[PDB]
Amino acid sequence: KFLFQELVNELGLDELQLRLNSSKLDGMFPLEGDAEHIRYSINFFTAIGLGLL
Amino acid sequence: EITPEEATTIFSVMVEWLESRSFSPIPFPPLTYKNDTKILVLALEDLKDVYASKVRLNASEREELALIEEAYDNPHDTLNRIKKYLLTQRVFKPVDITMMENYQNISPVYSVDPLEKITDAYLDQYLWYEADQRKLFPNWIKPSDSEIPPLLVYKWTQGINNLSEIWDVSRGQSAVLLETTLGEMAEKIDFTLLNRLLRLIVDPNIADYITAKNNVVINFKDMSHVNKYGLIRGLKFASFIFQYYGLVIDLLLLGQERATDLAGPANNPNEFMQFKSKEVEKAHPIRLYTRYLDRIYMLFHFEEDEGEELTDEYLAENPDPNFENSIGYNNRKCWPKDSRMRLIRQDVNLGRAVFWEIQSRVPTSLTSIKWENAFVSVYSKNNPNLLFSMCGFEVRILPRQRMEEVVSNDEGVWDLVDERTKQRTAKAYLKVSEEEIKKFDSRIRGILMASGSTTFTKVAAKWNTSLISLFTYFREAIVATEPLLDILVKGETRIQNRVKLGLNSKMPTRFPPAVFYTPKELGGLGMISASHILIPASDLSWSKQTDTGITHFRAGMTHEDEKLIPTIFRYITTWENEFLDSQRVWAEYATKRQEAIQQNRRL
Amino acid sequence: VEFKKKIYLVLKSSLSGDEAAHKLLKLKIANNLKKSVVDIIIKSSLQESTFSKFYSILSERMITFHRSWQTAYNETFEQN
Amino acid sequence: SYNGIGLKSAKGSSTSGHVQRSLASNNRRRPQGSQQQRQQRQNAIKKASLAVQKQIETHMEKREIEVQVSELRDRLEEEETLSEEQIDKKCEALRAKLTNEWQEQQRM
Amino acid sequence: SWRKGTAFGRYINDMTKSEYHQEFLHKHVR
RNA sequence: UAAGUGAUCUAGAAAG
Repeated sequence: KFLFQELVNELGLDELQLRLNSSKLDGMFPLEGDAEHIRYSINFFTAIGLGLL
Repeated sequence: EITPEEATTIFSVMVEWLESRSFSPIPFPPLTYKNDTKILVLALEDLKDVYASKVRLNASEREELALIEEAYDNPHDTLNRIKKYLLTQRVFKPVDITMMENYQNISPVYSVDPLEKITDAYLDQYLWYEADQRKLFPNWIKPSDSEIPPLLVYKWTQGINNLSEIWDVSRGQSAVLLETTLGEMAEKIDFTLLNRLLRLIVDPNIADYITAKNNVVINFKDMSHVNKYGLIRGLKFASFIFQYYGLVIDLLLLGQERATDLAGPANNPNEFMQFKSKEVEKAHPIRLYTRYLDRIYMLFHFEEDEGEELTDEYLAENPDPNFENSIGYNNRKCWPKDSRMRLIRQDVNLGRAVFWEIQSRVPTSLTSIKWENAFVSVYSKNNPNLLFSMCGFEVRILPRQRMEEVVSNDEGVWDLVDERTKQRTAKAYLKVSEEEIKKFDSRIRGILMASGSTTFTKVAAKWNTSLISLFTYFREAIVATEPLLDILVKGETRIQNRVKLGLNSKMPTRFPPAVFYTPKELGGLGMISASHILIPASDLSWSKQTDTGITHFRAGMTHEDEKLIPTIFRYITTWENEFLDSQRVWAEYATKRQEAIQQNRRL
Repeated sequence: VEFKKKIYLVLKSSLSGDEAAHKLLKLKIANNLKKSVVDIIIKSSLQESTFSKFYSILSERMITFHRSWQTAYNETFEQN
Repeated sequence: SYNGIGLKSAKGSSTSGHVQRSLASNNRRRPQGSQQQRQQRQNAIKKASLAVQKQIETHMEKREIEVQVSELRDRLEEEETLSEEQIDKKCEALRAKLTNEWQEQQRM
Repeated sequence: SWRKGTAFGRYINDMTKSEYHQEFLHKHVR
């Protein structure tokens, strides 16, 4: 959470999203559902100001 | 010096201001207060602060101490006495003076006779409590804010960043920051005018007293004179008077309307540099303003049209065939050529024009706003950096969008954050002002001299104090200034030679860093190294033109058998970290306070 | 143990991070302990009240220097 | 001093005045090569992207004809054509034959 | 428009009275 | 197409 906060503060939100989009991001941003598992990641990222969840 | 018309105008202005505020004046203090005792306790404490350190005391000092003691003994009686004095006493004991020797600029030290001094203290404290309670001094006035000078600077930077679309250079958007000093702001306050002004804000008796206190006989070394014209800084309350006078100047600068906006509505005032709306913020050119202690900081955010108008009016008024006026410009000489304010015929003209306008705005008889004591920085298409000094910093603000390549944000750089997006929108590189460096050097010199009598431990203690002051005040900003680094090494070595000279040794082998940097507990000295630092010594001829990445490290305070003495700078939380951290922890506190409220508990 | 102490001293003795980085590079530390050095640096960072630009700059410099240090920083991250 | 970079001299400074080159200098020496991927990405992001031509074509065309004329001149001046009539006649022929061919071109 | 709303809208042979001297004193007192 | 060569001041006696 702290790390992400730092990143956002430094780079920017949309920019950050773009950057991560370019990368793989398996554990952070899984696309293959895995049965109410994205819920978890999604939930956690709703805790901080993040979009696209 | 004041033309009576000018005085009248001033009066009209101030009257208009308080009219707009519904500012109820401060009464003459009766026996009513629950705070009275508390107020008294503050003044006494302040006074005591002088005497707690120095054990051997003068006769005057002794008397003062006695008075303080008695006052503690007989609080109500003391209060009564004070009240009586205020009602009656308009002729005081004359004020002895001396000059403390800061080796650049010797500073006058007024020494009021203890009995009146108590009165001055109590009156002062009361005035501040009443003023702040009644919202006399608007947010924009800097020094008294209950925020630290570096903190203040940081806040200013934040404000600058958080202005709506301030860094745009697209639609001919042109920013200008105007630093200038209100020259002799206190030193030509007429008592007549001052008296009348005060009679607006407080009960006339208090005003009468204060005016009568500035009118003292200034004894110095066998020569005296009645101080007929000119406020004395060295009274206790005089600060308040100065601040109040400052308000007048501020109003003159901003006018009733813009000032009114900055303050906000009287019932619900603005926070420091906030605005009720965006529209209001954007309405005027004068987007921000602050008078830190006879040194105003007007920030203008012009449009191309407005700028053109300004240049026009000025240039027409004060013509010049060539560029010409680029010479005789108050640039920031500490910074490097392509870092500091570039000299564009247009931008420079705007800057000068702006300064002229400001000068016109304030009447000359009231104070000296000389260009020579005024730095004007400009931000534009052709000027990407934006400079100023404040509280003895030098701050080069540079927005992220204008930077060619945002490197790993170095140390001694404040990344400023935009309030809306929460992104690091702008950087603020930090140097220490030359003036502050000079002051520091003077301090070191002072320490050095009057130390033939003084013992090594005491010397080192003084030096330690000096160093900790220098850092703990501007911590992060030492990284940049190579001259300051030099001073630190040079100064530190001089101190070491005071010991080494003291032993008539003055020699490298026989004073290994054991003796100096080891604490007083272990027979050492407790000297605090800001020395064994590697001094970043980049290419001096290039460095003058542009900032370089530090390439070559010089050896600062060296030694044979070099044990890596840690600095002090690493063990002080650098300001930016301190401030982000502060924001976090205070937020947390706020949240928990709410929790406590909800839960109905003592947090 | 004493190596660690030395490293710490090198960190402290610098003014800004760059100086520290320079000092560390001068140390001539072999590929063996680079990871250990990085760990030490991290721990030192942790010890402080807050995150410092200093340490970040130092990290950057070292990273830039040689691929081995990049690897070390990575593996340290993994460890963390 | 050394390469515009040493201390003016060790007297004064109150120190060795020893002058190391930093080893972050290698980082400042090659940050474009080290952080080439920073700009590379950016570049990639924007990496996808008549009258004059006509004029050129015209020049080529007329020019060709003029080359024919020149050739005629060569043939004449070299191989038995001392008179001016020969030259002029040749030119005329070129104009007729050339602009005939080029009229054909126009038609197509 | 904005510039209207203000209050004010539009050698000697004495070493103790030299322009240099007064200026100097101003400089070196505070 | 991806490292580390190098610049190293002083310096103690008298009288006050």
